[PDB]
Amino acid sequence: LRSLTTVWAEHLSDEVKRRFYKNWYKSKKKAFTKYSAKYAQDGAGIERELARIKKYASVVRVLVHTQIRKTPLAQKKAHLAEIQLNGGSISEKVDW
Amino acid sequence: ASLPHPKIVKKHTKKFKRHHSDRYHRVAENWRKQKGIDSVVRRRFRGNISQPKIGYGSNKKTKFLSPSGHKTFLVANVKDLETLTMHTKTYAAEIAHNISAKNRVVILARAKALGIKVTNPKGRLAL
Amino acid sequence: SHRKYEAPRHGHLGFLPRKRAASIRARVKAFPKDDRSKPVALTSFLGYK
Amino acid sequence: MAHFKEYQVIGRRLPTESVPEPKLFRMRIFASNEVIAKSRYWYFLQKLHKVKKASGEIVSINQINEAHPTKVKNFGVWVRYDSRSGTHNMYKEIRDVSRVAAVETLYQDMAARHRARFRSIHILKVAEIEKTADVKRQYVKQFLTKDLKFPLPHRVQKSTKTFSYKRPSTFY
Amino acid sequence: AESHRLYVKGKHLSYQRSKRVNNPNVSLIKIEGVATPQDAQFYLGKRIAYVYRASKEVRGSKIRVMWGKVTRTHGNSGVVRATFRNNLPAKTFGASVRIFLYPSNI
Amino acid sequence: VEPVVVIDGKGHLVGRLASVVAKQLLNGQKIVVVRAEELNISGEFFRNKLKYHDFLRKATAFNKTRGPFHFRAPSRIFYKALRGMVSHKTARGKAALERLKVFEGIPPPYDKKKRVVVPQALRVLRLKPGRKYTTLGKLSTSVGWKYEDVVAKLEAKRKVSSAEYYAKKRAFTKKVASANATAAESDVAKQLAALGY
RNA sequence: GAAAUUGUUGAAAGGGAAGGGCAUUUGAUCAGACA
RNA sequence: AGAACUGGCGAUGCGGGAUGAACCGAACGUAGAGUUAAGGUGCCGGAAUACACGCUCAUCAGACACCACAAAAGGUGUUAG
RNA sequence: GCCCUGAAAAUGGAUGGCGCUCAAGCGUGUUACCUAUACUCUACCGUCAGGGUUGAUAUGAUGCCCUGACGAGUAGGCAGGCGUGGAGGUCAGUGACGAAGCCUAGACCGUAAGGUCGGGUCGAACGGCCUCUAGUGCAGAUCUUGGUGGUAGUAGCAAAUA
RNA sequence: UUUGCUCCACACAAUAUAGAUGGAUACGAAUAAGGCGUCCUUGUGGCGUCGCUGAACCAUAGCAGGCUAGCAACGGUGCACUUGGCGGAAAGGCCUUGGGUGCUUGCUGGCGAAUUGCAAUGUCAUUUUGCGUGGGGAUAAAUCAUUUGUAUACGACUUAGA
Ligand SMILES: [Mg+2]
Ligand SMILES: [Mg+2]
Ligand SMILES: [Mg+2]
Ligand SMILES: [Mg+2]
Ligand SMILES: [Mg+2]
Ligand SMILES: [Mg+2]
Ligand SMILES: [Mg+2]
Ligand SMILES: [Mg+2]
Ligand SMILES: [Mg+2]
Ligand SMILES: [Mg+2]
Ligand SMILES: [Mg+2]
Ligand SMILES: [Mg+2]
Ligand SMILES: [Mg+2]
Ligand SMILES: [Mg+2]
Ligand SMILES: [Mg+2]
Ligand SMILES: [Mg+2]
Ligand SMILES: [Mg+2]
Ligand SMILES: [Mg+2]
Ligand SMILES: [Mg+2]
Ligand SMILES: [Mg+2]
Ligand SMILES: [Mg+2]
Ligand SMILES: [Mg+2]
Ligand SMILES: [Mg+2]
Ligand SMILES: [Mg+2]
Ligand SMILES: [Mg+2]
Ligand SMILES: [Mg+2]
Ligand SMILES: [Mg+2]
Ligand SMILES: [Mg+2]
Ligand SMILES: [Mg+2]
Ligand SMILES: [Mg+2]
Ligand SMILES: [Mg+2]
Ligand SMILES: [Mg+2]
Ligand SMILES: [Mg+2]
Ligand SMILES: [Mg+2]
Ligand SMILES: [Mg+2]
Ligand SMILES: [Mg+2]
Ligand SMILES: [Mg+2]
Ligand SMILES: [Mg+2]
Ligand SMILES: [Mg+2]
Ligand SMILES: [Mg+2]
Ligand SMILES: [Mg+2]
Ligand SMILES: [Mg+2]
Ligand SMILES: [Mg+2]
Ligand SMILES: [Mg+2]
Ligand SMILES: [Mg+2]
Ligand SMILES: [Mg+2]
Ligand SMILES: [Mg+2]
Ligand SMILES: [Mg+2]
Ligand SMILES: [Mg+2]
Ligand SMILES: [Mg+2]
Ligand SMILES: [Mg+2]
Ligand SMILES: [Mg+2]
Ligand SMILES: [Mg+2]
Repeated sequence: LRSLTTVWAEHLSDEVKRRFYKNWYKSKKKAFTKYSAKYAQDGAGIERELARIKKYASVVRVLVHTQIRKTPLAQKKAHLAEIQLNGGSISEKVDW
Repeated sequence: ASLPHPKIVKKHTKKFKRHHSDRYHRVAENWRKQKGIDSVVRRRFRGNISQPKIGYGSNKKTKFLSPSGHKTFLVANVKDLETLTMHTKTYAAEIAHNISAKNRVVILARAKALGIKVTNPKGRLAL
Repeated sequence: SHRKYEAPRHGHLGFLPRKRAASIRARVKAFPKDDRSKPVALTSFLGYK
Repeated sequence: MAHFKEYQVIGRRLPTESVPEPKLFRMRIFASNEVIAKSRYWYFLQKLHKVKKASGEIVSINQINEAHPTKVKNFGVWVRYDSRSGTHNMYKEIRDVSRVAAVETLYQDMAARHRARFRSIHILKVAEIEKTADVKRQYVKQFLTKDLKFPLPHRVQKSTKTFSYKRPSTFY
Repeated sequence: AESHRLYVKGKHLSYQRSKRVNNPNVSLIKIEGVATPQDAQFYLGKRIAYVYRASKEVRGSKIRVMWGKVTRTHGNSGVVRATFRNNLPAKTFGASVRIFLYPSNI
Repeated sequence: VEPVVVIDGKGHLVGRLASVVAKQLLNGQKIVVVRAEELNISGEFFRNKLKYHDFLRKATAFNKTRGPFHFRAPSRIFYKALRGMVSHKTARGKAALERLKVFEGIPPPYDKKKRVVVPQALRVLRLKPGRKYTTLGKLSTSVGWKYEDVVAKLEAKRKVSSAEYYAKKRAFTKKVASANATAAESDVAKQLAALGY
């Protein structure tokens, strides 16, 4: 099994955003800021990616993360992780 | 400039170093024969160093010649140098190592007059 | 020469190496077999003990 | 033991005062050179007569050529052979074009079927089976049936270079 | 045109050897398209260049050549033996090598 | 001969395919081997299954890591056969091996390149008809290999595209022949006949 | 003011020792003969 | 473990028998060219995936002297008598 | 005859390995081909042998010249040589304008023991040749004395209340 | 940290090479059977034909291929552009549109080549890198220390800090 593309949401919580870092405070927090631009242009690129997942792809997983701030814990940095998605049909999956 | 001679053929130019002279500092490189009983070298097992033996000895003809065709003759002074006067095509003078700088220039100078070759004419050369 | 008495070995060799894990988040090595006749939903979830 | 020739060999016991002109005996011998032939001759003679080579002489050695070397023939063959636990008489039939070819395959067949090497065999008779229906071993009658024909299925042609760009075919 | 080759392609196979001892003075060449000792009797004598490259320029070029010649045929399938001016380096087993058409006999 | 020789595994006898591939490397010839799952071994499936388990039990008693490694994939059963025919612990040996590549299936580049065969290792030329033999793909899938089905799938898909390629090509050479004909019996053509063309 | 043994500098090699033999590539280095 | 005759090893490398004191070939000055021995020529590995006729299919086949083992007894496997 | 049953042992494993099945297996035949320090021919070394040659006015008569055969080697014998302290003779030998010693993947002679040079360092003595003489040549002896390592910045420096 | 990075273009320098020297030239399947062409009732169909090796096919003439003219064709091909489409197994490549432009040995002309001295690879490939210039583009983070304890012998792990 080999990963083909990942498509990402446009806005990303600081909670996830800060999992992509080790020295969050000091940083310019530029994570995903060029990506976020890809939506602007009508949508073009994110489509063809979704679109290409649809065409190939034997399985689909979702990228989800915890709202660790809704939790009494100290660590502000959330947990992100792939969950396979089982409901019917490749295309129906990626739409979801 | 020496008597013509047949192509000088050296037969085994590689030095015969002592066995294990490469293995412990205590063992000098100078040839020395294995006498031990089990020894691979003394036994000539394919793979080990050769030992000197009479087959290697040089052509009676070209033996003792250095590349230029001249047997070399060690020289201390002019008198010595002059023993080579009727033999310039056969011997070359090597100036002895302990001959002084100003004495070398006399010798060198006379060898020139006599047409006698000198193998080490730049020793002590006050340049 | 031969044990003398017999006992089971100690502990299970299908859990080696008894090494520290590469991450605090243990990995889902396997997902449920997929039946594409059902509606779409996750097959796992995250939380804190 | 090789590629054979067949030899008439003639020998006799050495002459003597009281017995000049001794009897004279002949063997047809199948060997590859005349030197083996003569030796073979003395081998069997001493299996038969009071003689050794030491006290007897070769009188004549002549190669016999096949009479009709391009006529097919059904040979009957008789042999004595030694096994690992016994000795044995035997009859095979060979179909070829000369006695000399026949004896070559016999020796082969014996080595192949019975592991008998040359030292261990004694050809007794080799003779032409004049009229069929006295041919007896089936693996030969097989080839006497009228208007005979057969295919050679699964043709393997031998490639002359390591790679090929087709994919072969065994048609034929 | 596009082909300028005046030699036959060839291959540095092994040194002459036993099972367990090689002799660097004789190399064994496989000559492209020669399959039998008879076939190879043709190249006996032809000269061989092993052409290689270096970093120090010299007599003008950065290309040097080891020269040799074919000397006998070797075995049953057109392999050939050859000697060189200096024995070939043995990193060369499997390297290409050029066989010429001179000295000519046609 | 060519800079690269692509061999179609299918229908070949492992150890004969290995034996010739080894030599070619050693002589400087680059080789890639394809469809290694359609490789053959003499002996019925069970025999080579038993042989494989034999191999399967050799391992370093103190540490099964250091011990003999058992690759289950068809390309790699193959490579093993090969490697043993090459002095792989010498630099010259490593060199020859790097000229090799083995593949289950026929992946890009090579699927549009041509592949050849090796008649002296072609089962249907070698095995006495009657003898039983084994297909690598089936052998491997019974000792652990995981990807027979997915290769089969990709192949059947590849096999469709190439059937078109072909059909097109056959269509075009039909024309080509029809040209090379609307031009037979011409002067130049008769001339070339004379010279063997 | 040797050697064992050490520091620095320069150069080189190193997939479970190193060292050695025949041979050649490559790098460095150098004798001789020519006139 | 102890004798007989010879030949060897010990005191001896070289080629072969993967390996090995004694087997096979052959005994050694330094080297060029040729030819061979014993033993080999699918690939490792120099050398025919050579020719030819049979035989053998083994759910622990077999594969070369010394040599690194197998026996009585059995088979309606198959071959030739 | 081949094959199969008869046929049970301890780390995982050996027709040398891969692998081979109208063989790359078993029996037998026929060619070709690979390659030993062996055989043939040639050069060169050395050993032994047989000849030739005192004739000066030039140089080795233990010489020079022709020729033929042979060459393994422990213990062991003998021979020709290499090297060191010191002694007689000699070269009217080298040397403070640098002896001796020491360093040097620089040069050259010898099959070798070794010999010679260059360059650096050094500071007072030293060598070639014919002879004489011995406290005369080291890798070992759990060798003698002295010096030096890896081990290793390691074991450790924790009893007696602070 | 004294003007740094990246893609494109040529430029200079180095550096190297397991080994260019016309072209890796694409069904599948079967082998006691097939490929191709053709017809048809489209089928396990009729008829024809081929194999017996790639000994092929394609390319191939021109200063290592110079400078030039014309004709017959309207064909081939190289290059950069542009149209539509395909390929996710490692797609990273394939096909198609249209104008441009070079070459054409399809045929027919003009000019050139010597002295590289009778051979000497006689140098025409492609790898990695370094440094200037200037045509696009981009504007971070990790670590130490501090800190948490879901972690810990030390490192490591896991939190937190404009
Ligand atoms: Mg992508
Ligand atoms: Mg000693
Ligand atoms: Mg011992
Ligand atoms: Mg002994
Ligand atoms: Mg028990
Ligand atoms: Mg880790
Ligand atoms: Mg007759
Ligand atoms: Mg001092
Ligand atoms: Mg060397
Ligand atoms: Mg003894
Ligand atoms: Mg012996
Ligand atoms: Mg040996
Ligand atoms: Mg053995
Ligand atoms: Mg091997
Ligand atoms: Mg070979
Ligand atoms: Mg042959
Ligand atoms: Mg026996
Ligand atoms: Mg029995
Ligand atoms: Mg039976
Ligand atoms: Mg066995
Ligand atoms: Mg074998
Ligand atoms: Mg046989
Ligand atoms: Mg010799
Ligand atoms: Mg001789
Ligand atoms: Mg002797
Ligand atoms: Mg003395
Ligand atoms: Mg003395
Ligand atoms: Mg004294
Ligand atoms: Mg000198
Ligand atoms: Mg000085
Ligand atoms: Mg001094
Ligand atoms: Mg003083
Ligand atoms: Mg004396
Ligand atoms: Mg003493
Ligand atoms: Mg000693
Ligand atoms: Mg000592
Ligand atoms: Mg000692
Ligand atoms: Mg001693
Ligand atoms: Mg001591
Ligand atoms: Mg001490
Ligand atoms: Mg300290
Ligand atoms: Mg401590
Ligand atoms: Mg305490
Ligand atoms: Mg303590
Ligand atoms: Mg390389
Ligand atoms: Mg047909
Ligand atoms: Mg059709
Ligand atoms: Mg039909
Ligand atoms: Mg074709
Ligand atoms: Mg042109
Ligand atoms: Mg690839
Ligand atoms: Mg013209
Ligand atoms: Mg810039």
